[PDB]
Amino acid sequence: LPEIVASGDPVLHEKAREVDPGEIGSERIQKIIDDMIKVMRLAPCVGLAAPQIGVPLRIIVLEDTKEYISYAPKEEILAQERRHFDLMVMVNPVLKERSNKKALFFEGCESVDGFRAAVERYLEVVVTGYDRQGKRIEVNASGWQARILQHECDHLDGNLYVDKMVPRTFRTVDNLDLPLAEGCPKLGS
Amino acid sequence: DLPEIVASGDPVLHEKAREVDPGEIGSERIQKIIDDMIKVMRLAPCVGLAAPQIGVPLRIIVLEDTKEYISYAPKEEILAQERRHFDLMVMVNPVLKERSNKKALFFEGCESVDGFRAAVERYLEVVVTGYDRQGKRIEVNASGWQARILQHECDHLDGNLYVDKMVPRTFRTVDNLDLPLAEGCPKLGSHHH
Ligand SMILES: [Zn+2]
Ligand SMILES: [Zn+2]
Repeated sequence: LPEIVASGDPVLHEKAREVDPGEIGSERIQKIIDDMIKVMRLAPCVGLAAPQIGVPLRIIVLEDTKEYISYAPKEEILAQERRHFDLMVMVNPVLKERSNKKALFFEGCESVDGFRAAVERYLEVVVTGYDRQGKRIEVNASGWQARILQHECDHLDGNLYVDKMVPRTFRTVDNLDLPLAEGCPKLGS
Repeated sequence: DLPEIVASGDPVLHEKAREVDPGEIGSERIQKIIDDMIKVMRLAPCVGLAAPQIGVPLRIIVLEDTKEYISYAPKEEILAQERRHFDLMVMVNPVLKERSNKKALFFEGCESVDGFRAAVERYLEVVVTGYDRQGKRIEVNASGWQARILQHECDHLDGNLYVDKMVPRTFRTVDNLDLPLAEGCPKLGSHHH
């Protein structure tokens, strides 16, 4: 299995290339997708983008499970509108917001080990693209799944969350629960 | 007992520190804070420290760049960064202002963000007014790397960290420091001067 690439590796900070839709069913692409799913599940994390394993292609994978959700308190899950969703593979995803509704919560990324920051995201999105088999799909998502989609689509354009985080919120994982500083907007929606 | 460096997340790093009463700078209490900062800075080791980084909500900075520290860096880097040794400096209630519009771009780290670096644009030339550790009124004129350190440390006193003013797509682990800059990133260096 490929290792998750850390911030600084140019592949993370460069625009990923579209996959030829007719090649999605190929050995080469299926292997990249298989590797991404295994890497994601090994971390474990709820989302991964191809550049994170050193592959400059427009591919994301994502899932949120009863198990992952069980590691957070009910009150946080409720606030974050965080709900299970089946494994999703999107090739050449194109994301657009469904409304102007936004929420602010702490995010992390496997390519930035040991830190989190508060990131404003759209609450409702639509993402078009291709599935694992090369069939055209349209995904409508809200709440936490929508945030995951934006985070992972961002990686395809060489964009990390640290370059669009709310000022004065960046923090170590151990400091996650400390108050927000004077003047910071409050978490939630 | 020597204080530990406070890490990003603790509100003392992210809020505005208060001035020291000038008449109190010479007191044992403030001297102790300053001695603690110096020991913590040298322990890391690093070239600058601000009081909020040891959990003290006061406007005090210390900084030091020794011939020894500088001996480790590449000759070409030292030249580009205009990085020259300077003796231990303490300023209380510093007030920083630029002396020209000339800027430079290089990588910075902060002990309060362990394990990462990013490229940050700074003024090449600054002047800082304030008090020394005995409470005497002073002015400090700096350029190159010393000017950068002054800006970074003064920023801490207003609850500002480099990560909120870094060039996009340059944030990186220390181990990846030397990897190439991605396309569209500005090159490291300085305006002609
Ligand atoms: Zn990520
Ligand atoms: Zn610092």
